[PDB]
Amino acid sequence: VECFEPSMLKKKQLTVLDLHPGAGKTRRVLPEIVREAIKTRLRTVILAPTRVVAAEMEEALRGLPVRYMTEIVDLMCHATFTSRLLQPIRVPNYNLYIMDEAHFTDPSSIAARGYISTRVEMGEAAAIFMTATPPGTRDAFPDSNSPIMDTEVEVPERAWSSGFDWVTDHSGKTVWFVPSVRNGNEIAACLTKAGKRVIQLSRKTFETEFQKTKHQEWDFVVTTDISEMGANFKADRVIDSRRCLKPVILDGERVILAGPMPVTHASAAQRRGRIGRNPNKPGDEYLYGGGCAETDEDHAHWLEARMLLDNIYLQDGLIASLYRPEADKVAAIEGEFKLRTEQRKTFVELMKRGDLPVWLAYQVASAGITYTDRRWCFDGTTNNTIMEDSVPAEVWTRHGEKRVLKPRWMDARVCSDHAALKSFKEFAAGKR
Ligand SMILES: [K+]
Ligand SMILES: [K+]
Repeated sequence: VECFEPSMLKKKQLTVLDLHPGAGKTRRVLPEIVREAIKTRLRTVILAPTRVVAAEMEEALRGLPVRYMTEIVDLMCHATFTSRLLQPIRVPNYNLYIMDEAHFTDPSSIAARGYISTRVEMGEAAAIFMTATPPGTRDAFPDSNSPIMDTEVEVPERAWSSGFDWVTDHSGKTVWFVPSVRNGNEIAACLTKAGKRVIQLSRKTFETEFQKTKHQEWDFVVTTDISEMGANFKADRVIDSRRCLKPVILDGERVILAGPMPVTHASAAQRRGRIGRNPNKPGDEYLYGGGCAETDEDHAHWLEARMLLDNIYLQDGLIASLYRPEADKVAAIEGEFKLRTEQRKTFVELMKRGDLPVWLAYQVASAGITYTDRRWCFDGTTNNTIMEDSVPAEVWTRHGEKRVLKPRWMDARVCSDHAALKSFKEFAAGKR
């Protein structure tokens, strides 16, 4: 459905509001849902994908009794909701759950959808999932406010000299999606040397660098998938490699960052969605480098979502299932990741304070290791040695001895970039 009506708020209803990019999902639909929830005294939670998007929502709901957190309407990020479900905090049994960008495949988002849909199925609440690409659908070219010219081309993924003149010959403004900051740096450097003005966006530099797009005379924005949500540009072109790095669990033993491999239809729709937004500016184009793949069962996030869900309580003995259209994404035995009370607290602390990936936290917690015991960071097999500048990374441990970083369980997400590695060295040293 692409239109909200009051009947959608009755218990037992789960509605997916297909709102194409630029439809006014935040500014138009949401306040109408919220005012009807407030009017009828439904205890409601609104779930935003990011803190950036949550701020936009606060603005669109100015004046309404809404309590933002990290009143009878609460607003929080998908991750905050799921984390609160895992903590001792007593989370209200909301009558209504509103999830924005409900296609988001972060483990906490997947788990939240499973918890919510289960509560609806149990007859305890209603839910509204808002997204341009409903889970279970595979249309990379949804509707837009203005027609988009879609052209498949050879998109460069490394610095280039010759060819790809269509890239530089463009006099408009382009948003370019790349799989990593590294890949972006090379592409930006190449573009800067060709005389173009480039601003690079990434999770850690967004808040500060996004501002520059609003006033500077930029030609290109080289960004990672963080611009898939909560980022509006005044652009007429999107270049999309249609690739990303995905964490994959190899032989239930380690997590690698595989790829770059094809993105999903929903990611491709969101990227394309950055353009075709302005009726008064037709002619926007989306230039893409390959096909999409629905086969993302190798993505670790699905299993990670199950690990989280198995540790969220609903009713004595009951284990929440994943949202039905996503349930087949994971091969797992129900409740197999349910941890007893103490190991569960360790798991939670490892993800929250420790900031470890869900899969890694689970391995450490299930082995009976306590939060602050970091010996496991140094006693793995030789092939788990972590490198810094292609040489073994080393850390001064809490007792002053310099040890080689060699964790018992290897998860590539802890050393994928300099910031991640720096953070994991701090963890190994007991500084967190
Ligand atoms: K809780
Ligand atoms: K479910």
